[PDB]
Amino acid sequence: VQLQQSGAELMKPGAAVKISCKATGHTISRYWIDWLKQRPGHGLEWIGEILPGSGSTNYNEKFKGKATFTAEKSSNTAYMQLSSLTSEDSAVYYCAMGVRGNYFDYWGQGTTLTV
Amino acid sequence: RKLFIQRAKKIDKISRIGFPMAFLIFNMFYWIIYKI
Amino acid sequence: ANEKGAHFHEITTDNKLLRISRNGNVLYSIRITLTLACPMDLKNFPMDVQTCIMQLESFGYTMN
Ligand SMILES: CCCCCCCCCCCC
Ligand SMILES: CCCCCCCCC
Ligand SMILES: CCCCCCCC
Ligand SMILES: CCCCCCCC
Ligand SMILES: CCCCCCC
Repeated sequence: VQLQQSGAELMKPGAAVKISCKATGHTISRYWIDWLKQRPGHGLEWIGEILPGSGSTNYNEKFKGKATFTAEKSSNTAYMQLSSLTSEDSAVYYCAMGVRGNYFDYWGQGTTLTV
Repeated sequence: RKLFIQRAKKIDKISRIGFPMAFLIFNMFYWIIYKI
Repeated sequence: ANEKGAHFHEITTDNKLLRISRNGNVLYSIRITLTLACPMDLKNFPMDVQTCIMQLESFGYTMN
């Protein structure tokens, strides 16, 4: 199983970027896709989770409204669209995945967000 | 005429020798494929 | 997960087995007749090779 993201994104403050997690190896509507934020200085941080087939999501209380999860079965990819981009959103956004538990054993390469 | 009838003989003499061959060459080609 | 019909056996007694070791290790053997469903691929029918599966899945408990 593998998770291919998109390249880095340089977005202006106040805009909104949409990050993609291309699942090459399994149907995207099969497992829960997770999203994590790693800003330097701090540690990692769990954004939320989405099941790309049932449209179900679970956002962290700190990221409610900030991030919005979608999916597209035609391409096997789960999107995370960050709105109201600020300089605080300068971090790396991974799309992990836990198959046999709430741990994260399948990761993406990471997508840097420069704002 | 009667010479024209000879084509009516070879029209069956060719089948009598070639038609069962066309089923034998198929029979070799059928099992080689679906045995894989 | 693909049982498609199942029933315990209850002939002269419920066909259940229980064996509790001294440290708590429980054993549990029950006799079950299943009618599991396996989707068959008949692309080469008389000479096909099937693969029928059974899935022992939990229902009301998550993986924690
Ligand atoms: C002159 C006509 C010759 C007839 C040839 C018949 C060959 C048939 C072989 C293919 C059968 C499917
Ligand atoms: C005159 C002999 C005819 C043989 C035809 C063989 C056709 C093989 C498909
Ligand atoms: C009936 C004739 C069969 C010959 C081909 C056998 C190939 C396995
Ligand atoms: C001419 C006979 C062809 C047999 C192979 C068919 C494969 C789909
Ligand atoms: C003289 C040709 C005879 C063909 C017999 C094939 C079964």
